[PDB]
Amino acid sequence: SGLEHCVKIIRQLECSGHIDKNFAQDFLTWYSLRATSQEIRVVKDFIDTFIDDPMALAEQLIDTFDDRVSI
Repeated sequence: SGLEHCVKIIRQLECSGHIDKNFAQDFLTWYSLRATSQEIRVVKDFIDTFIDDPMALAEQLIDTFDDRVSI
């Protein structure tokens, strides 16, 4: 599922150190509970587009979603 895939990549980014623990946890909480269906589609598109570049993915996820994710 979309969530399983999202968790796998987010854990990878955290383990690689491209995102921190707090962002990883906030992001997954947000993605699974608060993200609209349209936002979920955007996350999936980001993940697909940046598949070859985890650092770029991380930076884009932070830039785009940090405000919505962190509270």
